[PDB]
Amino acid sequence: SKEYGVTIGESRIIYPLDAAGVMVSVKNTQDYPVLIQSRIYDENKEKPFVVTPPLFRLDAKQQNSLRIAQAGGVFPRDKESLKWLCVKGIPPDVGVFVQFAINNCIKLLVRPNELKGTPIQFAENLSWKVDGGKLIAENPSPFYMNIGELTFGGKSIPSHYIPPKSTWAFDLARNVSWRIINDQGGLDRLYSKNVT
Amino acid sequence: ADLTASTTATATLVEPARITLTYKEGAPITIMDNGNIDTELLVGTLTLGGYKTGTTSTSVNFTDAAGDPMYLTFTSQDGNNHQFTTKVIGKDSRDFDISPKVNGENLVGDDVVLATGSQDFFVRSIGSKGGKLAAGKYTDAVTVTVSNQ
Amino acid sequence: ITLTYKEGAPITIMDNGNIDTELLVGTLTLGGYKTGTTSTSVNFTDAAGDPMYLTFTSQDGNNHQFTTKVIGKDSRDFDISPKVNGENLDVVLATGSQDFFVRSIGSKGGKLAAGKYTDAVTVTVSNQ
Repeated sequence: SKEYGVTIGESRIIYPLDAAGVMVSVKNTQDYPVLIQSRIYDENKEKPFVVTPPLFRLDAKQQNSLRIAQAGGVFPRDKESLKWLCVKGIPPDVGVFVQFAINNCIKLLVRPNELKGTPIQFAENLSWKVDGGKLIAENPSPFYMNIGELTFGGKSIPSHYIPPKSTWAFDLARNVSWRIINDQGGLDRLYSKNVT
Repeated sequence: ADLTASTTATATLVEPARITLTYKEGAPITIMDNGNIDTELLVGTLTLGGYKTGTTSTSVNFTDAAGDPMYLTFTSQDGNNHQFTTKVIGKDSRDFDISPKVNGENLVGDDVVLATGSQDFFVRSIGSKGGKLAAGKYTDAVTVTVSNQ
Repeated sequence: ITLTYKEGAPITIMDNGNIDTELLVGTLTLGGYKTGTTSTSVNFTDAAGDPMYLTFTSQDGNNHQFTTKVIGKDSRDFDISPKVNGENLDVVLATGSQDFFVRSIGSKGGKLAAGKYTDAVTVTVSNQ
């Protein structure tokens, strides 16, 4: 069999709007050397921030760091903006040979210094309702509420973030139980409310 | 004499984004007496791991150069461009068929939360719109993208 | 007597939900003690009150906890072990002030959740 693995030092990046840059570690957990290719994408996964180095070799079991720098640009200051950092590890009768490469992506959350507090202080503020045959979450806060666990009527609903001052509709009781992921990537405490 | 002072000690703990993949090849593919590779053959078994509990099936996307939505394409290395498609599917808790995106789209099942710890996926042969597959080596370079919550 | 603290580097939670040992959680800086004050006259205490350890706790209400130990260094880089909740596990401190490192030991049980951890600490210096 074949083995592949790529680990990013954190599961998300809280980037302070206008900061010089932030460091994040990347580790090649495999027994062979790889090329680490780092890319930044918009909220919709389409080709602002510069990752250095964009491409470099990482020997077996080794760890290194990337620098993510904000290259000018403009962002709203009444809410966070979302980008994605993807770190891909590039490995060195019908016969079949397939080669794989792991592309590990995490959220790069651009956070205006004007925002006060962190997601955990507003996690309970979400409201819910059923409409259009879907469970709709409403997030009144200016932070991305990254749900890490969601339950409705006892049945698990696959997670997804709830954009700031907006909503998200999940595909399908009155009781909703959710936990957001905190800035450090941990599953926060549980909250519950009935749909409106 | 006893003098005192107090303060608050702090610590920040983080959970990294770990992703691993293990691919175990299946049995070699033998061409039938009519020139067709069989369908539903177990080409290989993928075991995705490392991710944090809650990772979803729609957040995993296997892509290749052919970019055929819902299918991974294998091509011959003889320069004649013979191809056959395969799918990537798996099972959820209630043993229902599930599937991660393949080139951006899910082939079967609803979006679900992946099994805790690791999730197995099977690359199953479909067939080939062209047919008449010549013996030889077929390959595909596949990228597995995981968008962590 | 003055007591300040400087948090160290972030602590990475392992896949098994525990953390590694000897990590520098943070640094306690003690000052203002009389000339010749030794380690056995220093005693750091916290709510958990676990002999020899300072216990850190999650702020998510689930009470995730991990313990640490306090160890300083003398001029020859040898360990300086002050009392922690009344126990060690005796050296003269540096003139003026002395740094004491909070070293990680491990989770108190169960997997740890990422986030902010704290421990309200108090230090009592005797023979002053």
